[PDB]
Amino acid sequence: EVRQVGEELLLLAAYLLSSGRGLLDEPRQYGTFRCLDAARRVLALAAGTGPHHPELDALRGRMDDVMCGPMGDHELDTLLDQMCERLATVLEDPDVISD
Amino acid sequence: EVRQVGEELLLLAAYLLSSGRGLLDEPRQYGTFRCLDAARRVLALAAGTGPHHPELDALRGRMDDVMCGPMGDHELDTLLDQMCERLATVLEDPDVISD
Amino acid sequence: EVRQVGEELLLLAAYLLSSGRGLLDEPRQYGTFRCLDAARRVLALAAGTGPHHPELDALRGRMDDVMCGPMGDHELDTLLDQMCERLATVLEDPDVISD
Amino acid sequence: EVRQVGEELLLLAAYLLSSGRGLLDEPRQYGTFRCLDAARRVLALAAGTGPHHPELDALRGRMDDVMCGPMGDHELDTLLDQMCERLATVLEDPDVISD
Amino acid sequence: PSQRSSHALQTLTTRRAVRAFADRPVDDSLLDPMLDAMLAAPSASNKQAWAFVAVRERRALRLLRAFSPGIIELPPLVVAACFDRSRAVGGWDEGMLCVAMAVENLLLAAHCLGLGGCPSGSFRRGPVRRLLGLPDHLEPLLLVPIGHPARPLAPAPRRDRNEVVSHERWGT
Amino acid sequence: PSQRSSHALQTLTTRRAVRAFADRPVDDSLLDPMLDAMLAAPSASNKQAWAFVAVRERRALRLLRAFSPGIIELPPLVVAACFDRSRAVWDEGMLCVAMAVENLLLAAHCLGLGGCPSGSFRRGPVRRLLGLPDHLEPLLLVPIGHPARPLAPAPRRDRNEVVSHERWGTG
Ligand SMILES: *Cc1cc2c(cc1C)nc1c(=O)[nH]c(=O)nc-1n2C[C@H](O)[C@H](O)[C@H](O)COP(=O)(O)O
Ligand SMILES: *Cc1cc2c(cc1C)nc1c(=O)[nH]c(=O)nc-1n2C[C@H](O)[C@H](O)[C@H](O)COP(=O)(O)O
Repeated sequence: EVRQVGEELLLLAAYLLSSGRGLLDEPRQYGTFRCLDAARRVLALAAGTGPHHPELDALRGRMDDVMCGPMGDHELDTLLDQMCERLATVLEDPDVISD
Repeated sequence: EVRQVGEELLLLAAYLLSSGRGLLDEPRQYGTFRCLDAARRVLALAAGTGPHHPELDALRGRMDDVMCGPMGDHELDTLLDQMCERLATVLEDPDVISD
Repeated sequence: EVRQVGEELLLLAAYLLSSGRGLLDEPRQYGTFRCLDAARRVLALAAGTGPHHPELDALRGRMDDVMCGPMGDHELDTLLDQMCERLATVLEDPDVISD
Repeated sequence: EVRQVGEELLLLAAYLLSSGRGLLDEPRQYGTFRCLDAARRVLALAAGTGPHHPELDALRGRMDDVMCGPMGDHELDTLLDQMCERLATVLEDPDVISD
Repeated sequence: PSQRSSHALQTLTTRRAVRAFADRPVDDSLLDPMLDAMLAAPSASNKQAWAFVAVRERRALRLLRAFSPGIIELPPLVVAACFDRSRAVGGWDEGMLCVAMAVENLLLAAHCLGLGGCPSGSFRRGPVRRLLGLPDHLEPLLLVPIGHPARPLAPAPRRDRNEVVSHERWGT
Repeated sequence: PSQRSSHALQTLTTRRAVRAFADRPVDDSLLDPMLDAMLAAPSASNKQAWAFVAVRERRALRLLRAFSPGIIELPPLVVAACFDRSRAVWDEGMLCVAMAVENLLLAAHCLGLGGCPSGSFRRGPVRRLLGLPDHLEPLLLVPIGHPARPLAPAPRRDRNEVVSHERWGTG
């Protein structure tokens, strides 16, 4: 099971590198969008094997709606704030994350 | 060991969200650097759990040298292209990725 | 009536000039195709006001099939020979052309 | 006068067919030359019958110098673009082309 | 379910370029659905960095045909598709391909209603730009002549399927 | 006649990009009509100057997704459209390949599936995975698969801004 997670981590790292190279040609606003895409990918992978928390599933669902859904009419200042704060609150739970 | 991998994945996702939110304030050139930073962080997670390949260690060292330590220079079009290409060679190995 | 023909001649001259500029970028084989395209345009204008001969209409019909119709599987060595010879035979008629 | 214009149109069409057939043997660069040669021939027909515009006479002299003059030392890409642009201005004139 | 899939597949497959138009003008009732379905094409970022000009005046059509060797017969209607460099992504541009995709939707929009045309693109950009009044940032891409067909559709020879498409590799 | 035209126009208009794909695979019997519709697209000079690759293996799909940031979720099928430089007449014919890709998208909607073309990818690694020769240059990756979530239209500008009449600036 650990090996499968590692393989998907390698593919994820390749995606992050490709996004880094791509951002040198993409418009200004994709810096956050690619980070959000990678975040939802990581959360899918982590929900696969890592700690389970209902709010984390809510986070992944919101990211899926943002990305996999219609594009446009999206504000990034506030949306990212709520997403980051919700994830933070989850991580502050002594159970989801380990000291 | 899988549980610990998951908790570190949650931390990485939180870092990705924070980097995305911050990239609006940070200049455009920081998008690629944040992507590359996330790339080396992911490879750090996969170093002790994922497939062990010498070129993976070399690549992680490359990104470590670039992000950590001295700041400046580090032309990114060529650097990112080279790093991503090397990771591409790594991923095609049958042992690295099964299916 | 005479003025209308002249106006169509100016547009025809503009098409010939545009074809000349175009041929510097088009593949090798459009040197004849553009000449054939211009030829049928001239014959269409000439059939409107100039001398009427049944074989001249046959020429214009064959040219229309070649150009307006499907493209490909067309030979130019023989096809252009028969069309040029048929038009030469018509022009040799003392009635179609004036001394 | 309309009948004579038609007869000269038939001769021009025969010249277009003969030029096309020959262009196979002649090099590629002659494709533009034949089109330009046909352009001035067409304007000759329209000189005495079509609309009389001072720029049309100037253009006809331009192609006359290129063709009837010494061969070589001709930059076709710039010459054709400039000439076609000039004829365009002429055709935009409401008097040159009515509809 | 199978019947509509079959019909749409037949409509898409039996789309042949039309170069011999008839003497039937393209009415506005036959154009509004055409432009409506044509605009429903992918855009780079939903930028919609494109511009279209619908030409029907006989004078303008003749002037466009005269300066564009691509057009073979006088078209009742013309659609000039152009790339909007104002909203270009990253600044060849990928959005130009989206302009071409909208032109493909244009061709199918013409086929369904009985019209026809070809994505003509061999034209003098300068004279066409001056004729159609584009500003500096609108770069002409395609000049599709759309009109009522006059010649029966005639299929054209096509390359072997094995030499054009492959399965997850090349040559396999 | 009128009903067939109306149905076709509905099919063309309702075409929406699909970024979420179910874990269902694309059958060959369902892929063949899509390929036929895609190949029935205009070219530069009837030169058929293009190349298509139909990736369906799971490992190849995952590698392409990793090396193509444009792809959002793992697609059951990938169509790699490439320009054929050997048959070429910054290229006019490069637009015809995108036209073929558009036909493929509409074919996906013909069979109820959906495709999301993407041009934001690393040509080098993607070429290496696809095994394309030197002359062929990949230009579009089209993740295609059965939709998993309802599709909604994207915001669109007014028709007056994007479409004019016989001039520029005329409504
Ligand atoms: C033409 C084009 C469309 C793309 C591209 C790139 C090009 C050149 N890249 C995309 C991508 O990376 N991700 C993605 O999700 N879509 C891409 N598209 C499609 C286009 O953005 C959408 O079709 C657009 O949102 C319009 O949607 P629609 O439902 O109205 O067609
Ligand atoms: C894709 C394309 C098609 C063109 C172009 C330009 C492009 C980029 N230019 C054409 C032109 O100038 N004149 C013309 O007559 N056709 C043009 N076409 C269409 C092309 O010729 C057709 O695709 C082909 O002849 C037949 O295709 P088919 O699908 O009908 O068999």
